[PDB]
Amino acid sequence: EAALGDAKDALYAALEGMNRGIFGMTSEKRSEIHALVELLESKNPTPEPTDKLQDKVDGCWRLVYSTISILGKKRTKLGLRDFISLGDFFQMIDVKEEKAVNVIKFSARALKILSGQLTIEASYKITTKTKVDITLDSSTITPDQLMNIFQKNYDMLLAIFNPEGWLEITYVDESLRIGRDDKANIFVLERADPSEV
Amino acid sequence: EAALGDAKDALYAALEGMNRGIFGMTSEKRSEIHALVELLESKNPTPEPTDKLQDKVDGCWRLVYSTISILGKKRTKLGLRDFISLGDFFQMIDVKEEKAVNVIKFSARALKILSGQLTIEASYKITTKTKVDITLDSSTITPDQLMNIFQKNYDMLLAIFNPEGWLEITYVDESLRIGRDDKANIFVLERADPSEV
Amino acid sequence: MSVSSLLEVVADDLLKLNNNLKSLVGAENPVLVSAAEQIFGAGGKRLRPALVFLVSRATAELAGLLELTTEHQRLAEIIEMIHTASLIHDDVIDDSGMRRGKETIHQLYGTRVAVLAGDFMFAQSSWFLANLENIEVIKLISQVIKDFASGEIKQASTLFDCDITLDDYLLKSYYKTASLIAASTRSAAIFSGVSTAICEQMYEYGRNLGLSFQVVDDILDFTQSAEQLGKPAGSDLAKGNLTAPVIFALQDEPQLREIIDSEFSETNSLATAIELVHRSGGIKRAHELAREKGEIAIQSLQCLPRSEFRSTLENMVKYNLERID
Amino acid sequence: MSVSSLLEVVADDLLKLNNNLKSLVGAENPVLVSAAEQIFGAGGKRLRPALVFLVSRATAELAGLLELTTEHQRLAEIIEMIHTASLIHDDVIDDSGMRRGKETIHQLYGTRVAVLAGDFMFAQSSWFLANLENIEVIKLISQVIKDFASGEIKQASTLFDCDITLDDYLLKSYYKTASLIAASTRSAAIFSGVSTAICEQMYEYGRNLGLSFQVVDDILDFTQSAEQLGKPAGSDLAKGNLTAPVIFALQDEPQLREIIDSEFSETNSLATAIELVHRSGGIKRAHELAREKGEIAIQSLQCLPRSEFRSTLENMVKYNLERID
Repeated sequence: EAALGDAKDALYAALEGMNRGIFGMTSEKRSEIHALVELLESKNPTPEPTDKLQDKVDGCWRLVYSTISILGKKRTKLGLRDFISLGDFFQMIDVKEEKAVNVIKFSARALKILSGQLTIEASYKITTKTKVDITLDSSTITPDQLMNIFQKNYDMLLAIFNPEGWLEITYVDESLRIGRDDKANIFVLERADPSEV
Repeated sequence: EAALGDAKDALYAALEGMNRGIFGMTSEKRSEIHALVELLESKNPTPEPTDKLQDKVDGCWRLVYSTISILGKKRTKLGLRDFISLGDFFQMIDVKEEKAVNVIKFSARALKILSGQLTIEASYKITTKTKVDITLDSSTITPDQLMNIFQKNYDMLLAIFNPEGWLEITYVDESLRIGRDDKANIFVLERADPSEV
Repeated sequence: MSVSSLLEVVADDLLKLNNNLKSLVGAENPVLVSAAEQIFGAGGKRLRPALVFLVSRATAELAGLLELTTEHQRLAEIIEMIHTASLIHDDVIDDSGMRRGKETIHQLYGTRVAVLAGDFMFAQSSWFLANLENIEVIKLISQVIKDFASGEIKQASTLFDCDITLDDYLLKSYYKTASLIAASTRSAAIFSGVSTAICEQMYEYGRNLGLSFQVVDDILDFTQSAEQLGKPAGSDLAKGNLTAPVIFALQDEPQLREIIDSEFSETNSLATAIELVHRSGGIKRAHELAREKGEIAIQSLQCLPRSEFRSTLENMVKYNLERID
Repeated sequence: MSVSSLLEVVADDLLKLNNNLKSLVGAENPVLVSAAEQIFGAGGKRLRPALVFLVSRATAELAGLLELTTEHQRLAEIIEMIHTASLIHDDVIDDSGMRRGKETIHQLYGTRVAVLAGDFMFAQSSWFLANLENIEVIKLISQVIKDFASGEIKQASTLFDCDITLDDYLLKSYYKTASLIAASTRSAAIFSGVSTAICEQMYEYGRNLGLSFQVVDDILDFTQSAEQLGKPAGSDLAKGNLTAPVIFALQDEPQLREIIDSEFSETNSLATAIELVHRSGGIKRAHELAREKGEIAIQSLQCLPRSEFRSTLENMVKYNLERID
């Protein structure tokens, strides 16, 4: 329905200029964006996500917004006020092996070619028709220079982007997807191509 | 005659982009600009400058081009490489007391509000109908901060802009004027208002 | 009650020192002659060098000397040069502007000149220090320089730390200002040749006076009107630098904790937080802390015999405490 | 005939020194850990520290010691830190780009980090120097630092000076590089505890080797192809910095004088002047000058008894003279 269309592009118009809502967000803009995504999920598209994992969910997705926010002390320790930037977030979903992977690209202001990848592979479950469950499998950081930098707070870094717990899926569109987690966080993410990944 | 008009505006078009030719000038551009000024003098609009000193010459003039070139070791010593800029050059002429004055405005990059003036007043003579003669009167530097800076090479600074000797006047237009000195140099300058001075 | 009325007792030495510094830096170089004239100003800015000269004369009167040795003058010059270089480089770092307007020399003359001049001052101070020929004083001054560098490096890693103690803030402030003044007083006493316990007393005096200055500066940063400076109040608070009133207030309000941890994301959280701090009364407690430091300094001064330089030092303490008005 | 073949005799000490330097700078600070790793590289860059270690072992073998004292290691670290800081600050000054392409720290990490790191290295070197506890060595190193600062300030006032002597160029080059290497060798000999005349000989060795390096660098600046570096040849010549071939050529051609005095106004005056210098044969005379310096250094080395470190030093001289090929 085209009302889904103008709802989603209203989302697009709202979310821009905020860096996927990871570095702070004023109260009212947060209010309106989450009210918008509430409107979107209410006008539910094709329900029952587990039947369409292989159909709608299978593949890759880039994060467009989430309630994850790096602030203050943690941001200062990881050196994100400067000298390191978060390229983006990918969550290639392996329904074939009932697995999934979250890759995070790190970069610097040409400090090197670093372009590093933090990769966290996890195993998920088909527990319920919407609420799946997932647990960590393994983690890695490439190349060696970025690992050399992050060696200390590797643990906190995993704790921040820990991709486990349960995930209720919703609004499994042929383009994007909404999901709430055990941490009651929200993730809205959109299709992409695995090549650009 | 309009031929003088397009001659002078062709000169205007040629001379631009060179800072009045005081900081170096390629050979062929110099060649063509002096060829132009030879054409201008060719078409003398008003001869007998002495009769028109009070008429055409009397007043103020700002320098548009000259054959003076501050370059090299001198430029480095005077710190004109990069600390100080030459605003412009003025040559207010006083036929009434048979005097003249050369003022040079110096500026710094807002280091202070320096806007200093080096002033040399000068006594001149009506010796010949075109070639007048002039000698000094006195010199000064204001304010005291710029004088504090230049104290050492005050003498060399005078030696560069020494406005004495004889001056052959030519092309006493109602707007501009050409002239040569005992030092065989060339000065082309144009009217202005003494208020902006 | 006034800076000039305080400093007039040692004015002639300060005049000589300014002349020497001018002739030393930028000998014959024009752009650096102008920079030199602008940098050291004329007289004034004397807190540290004037302190040096006052302690010198007091301890010399106690030790029965007749006049200041040349080493005392060299020491004053060393202290002045180190402080000036520190300020210049701090201006180039963290790229902020219009310190009390006074377009910092980084703006007036550019980055190249500033870095070059800072290096020149550091090098000259090292040369004079080596010429002093007293290994213990050299050790002290070297310690001071290293601590300043370390504190600069460490302050970056503690931005927005929502839990820090009073001791940590005191030690950071010690690395920022107090070490220089303490070392200066102790070195002056050593060159005057007095007993050791009196040198320890003078060291304590310098420490506590520096701490008082720094705390009072942080307090003034909160209450001053924006026009008396550039950026309105709470500038360093917004930058992530917690001060003493903030620490005192953090023991009372969690809402302040969330506002700080929010990295001041919500609008007008800055003014809200400033009003929170005013309401919590951290300013009164900071006032009391400054008064304790000053009282310790005054009691420490009781080792010197009666004089007029003693009264000058005590009035310096009073003027510091009164700058808050 | 190769850098690594030369340095392999003292490789383990250099490894230890690199480890120590890494652990020292940027302890626990991430951005400075990365900067630290990039700045000191890995091994290599050893000319000055490797020279220190070689002279140390030679004089220790002469003086019958059994192993290097810790003061020798501290001295090597001091020399390395001073040289690195000098290079960093020189990069920020005169705002030029590409270090052998290898972008400089100023481009990679920005002005703030560069200035902060230079200050940190200077401060740490001062602290270690004071810890050495030998007033004469301190005097030497302080002299070196002051001379470097003065030379930086003075080089600005001598740009495009169309008449300068060989002695002036030699003294400017002495302030630029030779003083550091000379002081390093002499200090190493002092810490090894050998006679005084041998220390004077080592001082002369360091002086002449530094002069040879600098002259050979100026020669390479003329003949190298633009791709082996950034800016094509004669960069500093265009900037107003006269080198040894220019000085030798100026005694022959007035047209070169007018071209220089023209501040290279006329087009292609740069290539014309380069061909003029090639034609005048200043490169051969500069080659001879470098050879005289090297010969003096070799003869000075005749004071040490037979060894393998002696051969290493002589082969260092040969490699320097051969870099021109």
